[PDB]
Amino acid sequence: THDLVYHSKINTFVWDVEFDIVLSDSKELNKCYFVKCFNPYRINGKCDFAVSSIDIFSEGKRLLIENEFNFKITKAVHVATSKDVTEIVLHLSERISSPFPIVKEVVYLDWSHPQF
Amino acid sequence: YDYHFEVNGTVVRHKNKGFGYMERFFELKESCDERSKLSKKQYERFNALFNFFEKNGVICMAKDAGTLNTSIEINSLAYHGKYDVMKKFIEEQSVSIEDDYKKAFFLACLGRWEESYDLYSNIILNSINGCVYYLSQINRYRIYQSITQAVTQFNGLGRHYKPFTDEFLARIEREMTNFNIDDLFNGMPFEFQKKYKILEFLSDNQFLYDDTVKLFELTNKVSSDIVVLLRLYDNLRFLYENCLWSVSFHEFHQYIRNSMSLLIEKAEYERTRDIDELGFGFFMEYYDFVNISRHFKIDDIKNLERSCSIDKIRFGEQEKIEEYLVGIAEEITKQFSANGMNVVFYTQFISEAKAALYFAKYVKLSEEGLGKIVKALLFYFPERDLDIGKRYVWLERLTKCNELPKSIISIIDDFLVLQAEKHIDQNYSEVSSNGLYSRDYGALIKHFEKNFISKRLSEITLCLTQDKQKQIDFLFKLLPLLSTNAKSHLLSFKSVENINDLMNGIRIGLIDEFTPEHEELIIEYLETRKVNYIDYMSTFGIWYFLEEINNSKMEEFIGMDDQYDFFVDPENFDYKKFIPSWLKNYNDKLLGKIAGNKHMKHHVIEVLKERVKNSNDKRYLEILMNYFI
Amino acid sequence: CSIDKIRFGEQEKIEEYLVGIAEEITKQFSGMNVVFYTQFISEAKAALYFAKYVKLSEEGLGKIVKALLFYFPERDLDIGKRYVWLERLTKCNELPKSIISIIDDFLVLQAEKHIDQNYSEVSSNGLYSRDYGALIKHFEKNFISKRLSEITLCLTQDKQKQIDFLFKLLPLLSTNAKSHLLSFKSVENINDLMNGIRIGLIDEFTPEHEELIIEYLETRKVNYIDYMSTFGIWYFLEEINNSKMEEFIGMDDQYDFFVDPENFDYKKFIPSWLKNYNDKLLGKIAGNKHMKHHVIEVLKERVKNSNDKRYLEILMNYFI
Repeated sequence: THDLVYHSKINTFVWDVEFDIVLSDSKELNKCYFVKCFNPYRINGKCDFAVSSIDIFSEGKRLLIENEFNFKITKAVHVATSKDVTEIVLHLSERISSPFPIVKEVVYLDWSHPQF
Repeated sequence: YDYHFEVNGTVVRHKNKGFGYMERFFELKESCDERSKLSKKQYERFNALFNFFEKNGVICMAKDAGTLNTSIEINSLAYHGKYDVMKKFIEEQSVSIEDDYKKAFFLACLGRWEESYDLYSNIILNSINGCVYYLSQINRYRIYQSITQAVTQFNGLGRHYKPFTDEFLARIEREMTNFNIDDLFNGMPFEFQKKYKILEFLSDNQFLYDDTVKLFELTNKVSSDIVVLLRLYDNLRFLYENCLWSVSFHEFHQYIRNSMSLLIEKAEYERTRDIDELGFGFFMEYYDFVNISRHFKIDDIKNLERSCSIDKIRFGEQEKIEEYLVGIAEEITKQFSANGMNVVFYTQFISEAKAALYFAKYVKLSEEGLGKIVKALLFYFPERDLDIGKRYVWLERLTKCNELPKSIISIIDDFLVLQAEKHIDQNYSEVSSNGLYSRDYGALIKHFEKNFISKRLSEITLCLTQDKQKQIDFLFKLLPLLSTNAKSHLLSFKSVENINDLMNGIRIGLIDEFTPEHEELIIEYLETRKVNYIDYMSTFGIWYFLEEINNSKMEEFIGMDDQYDFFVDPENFDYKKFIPSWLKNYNDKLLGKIAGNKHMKHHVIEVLKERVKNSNDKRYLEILMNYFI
Repeated sequence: CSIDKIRFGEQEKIEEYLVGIAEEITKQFSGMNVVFYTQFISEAKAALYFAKYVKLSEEGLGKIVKALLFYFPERDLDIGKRYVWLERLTKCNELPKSIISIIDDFLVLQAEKHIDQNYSEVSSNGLYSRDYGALIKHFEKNFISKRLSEITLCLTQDKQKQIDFLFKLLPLLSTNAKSHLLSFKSVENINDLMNGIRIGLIDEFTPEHEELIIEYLETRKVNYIDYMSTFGIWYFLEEINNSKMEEFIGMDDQYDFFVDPENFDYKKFIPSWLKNYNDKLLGKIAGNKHMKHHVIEVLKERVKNSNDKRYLEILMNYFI
């Protein structure tokens, strides 16, 4: 946990790890991660409430979430050091109490906005 | 060291105990009567001296200094990015060996490093004052270093490119084997080492250590700024007008970065100190814009933007900056619309083009120049450097000083139709590093027009069938741009049967108004969750609080999700269950609506105050300060 | 930054370094090396300034305080700056009896200097020996200075400077000393008014005091065609109810801000003013409801654009 970074603008953790997870439909995914984009100035519609948009990437290609994405992490693996970090992932997820506590990378779209 | 020559052009007696020849020269210059006293040879020598001193910006002594005008003016095609003119100059036949030195520099600046090395070798052959010979040796060593580093980087890096043939690499490795740049100056004729001592620093590994250490004066908190800026201009003019390739090296780029960043930070510090004391400085011009574009990375510009208020920095010579940006756009088009891609040139040029188009946010651009820049950015900027999201960010930055005209809206519409055409293929998927996709361009168009209907996308939609699914779920995110007929045709390809389809429709913008059947579906899901009690709950609560739902039969499910109970009825919520991190997930609209509720406002104000006092969190502080939630 | 919340280790070594600096200060200004002094005085000044965050023993604090008060040159550290340093030295060390005695010696020396009519204290930041006496009285309430009382009992009308200087230090004097001083000295000038309202001689402004304030305001008006902010503040806490104050707006911005908050032009407001006001004044400004939102905007701008954390403290504590 030496490259683990806590981003506090949106209370998440940037960690270079992959997740093997199972949803509520028994579907299995391997070597998947998440990328969060903090967009406070995004041009929202009437029904958008989140300040961040999250994209799930498995095997280097993103997923189109058509079903409910309620999922449980079965095995989290740190890429740099192949040591299993699943227990730390669940600990942080229980502590953080935010959607997708651990994220591969956080993109900040505030400073590059014309309204910044 | 007989005199100091200051960056403003004033001379000061420093260390000569003999005659004041500089003062006498200036006295001769000011008044013509004593000029006739000189001999004819002395008269023409004085004329040459006067031309040299006025060309180098040396006016008079400090004691006689008056209204001193210090305007930077670099006579270099390489500095101004006149790539077409540089190519024309290289195409021409070089009359002199000094034209060959300029040609070799221009070849280096255009990425043609093999030709530049060959020309420098030829100049070294034909050059034995011997000042071009020494400069050619310096620049050939520099270009050999550049070639070596580029070969290393290309071996390290998205497609394997071989710009330099291995025979050329071996030839220059053998030619420059055991070549000592340090021994170069000492091996020159003893007259050269006397007349051209000032050139010896060009053989050093580092030559900007002094200028960098004097940058600490900009970090003092107790003019230095003018001295630093004029010193930077002096270095730039010397390295570019004299066609020295070390101007492209990381040391010089880092020096320019450090000096400009510290100057802007210092100006910001003076502005804030004055505001603190006076209760209500750096004025950027064409040369500063070009320096930042050429030498700053995007991360460096982002550090500048977060550290200081660049919007409080007014920009001058905006017609010159617009010409620079239009030239950058034209070169982007030439490099990528055609097959003119030079990989060596591309590596150095793409960073400057990116930085220039990023910094163009602060520049007012004419409609035609904005059209050129926007078209080049949207269509001819390579996707390996600027993906769909990054290119959208760059484009949207251009609306800060130029509210979207009709021509730019048409260009973005052309881009959207091209993206839709790319979605004929089922395999094609947009790759974005920012999470921003083609939907964001249409969102921007509708933001700046509110009534724009794109005819070509409507035509594409009306031609759509059920087979090419990719086009339907692409154009669904672009629904506001379509016409009524196109909207009706598209809406037939999706169903809202179950609650998951409803969530998909809201997320992709399929439906923006909640019908009673959607409310019934939401209630069905809520009843199922309540029954199975012994992710969408917060979303439904937020929708009810945002007046997106007026069903009023939701209070049955209070007590399962804390956020849902908080949003459905703020008055009856117990705020020991409130999690402050919730406020970090809401956007501007939701936070503002929470602030204006007249309920739960004081509870969340106390929560934000506790978070600010306990943790000194900048996000919580700015949330509490902006919306006063 | 909050350097007071940063822990300081090896405090015995730091204290020994500070005591060595104090020893060298005493040595140089009791055989002065002018070349050494130029480089050494900056380091000694910064060390005694940064010593606020270091806990010092009674003996080491005594050495440092004595060197600072007596042997630190006035050319670098004026009496106000010296008071600032000494008061900063009380953050981690509540004033012991020995330090109180050292400051009393300093005050007695100041009076002995003031026996001459020509001598006058120079202070860039406006703090004088009366502030040393107030600092002494802050930590122990029932402190009577025997030596200054002795000088007071010997006072005559001829030594007017001594009379006024000891009037500024009235709380330190004994009952007989203050009785003799008040027999010799009476409040009849505006500076006398401020000194009396500071030391505690007067609690409520008599009509004569308000008449003196009005007279000074007529003088300021006729000269116009820094006691201004004090008068504006005094009228703002409703302690001055003469109600003629409003005839005198336009000289300086702080008076206008305090007397007529609705009519003040807040583009001419200075944020640093908020750093000078005390707890009660800041609370009154917050509750005035006439300038509250304007100074909220000023405080928010200062929080956004300045690194001074005092503005955030003010905004959070009082919501001014």
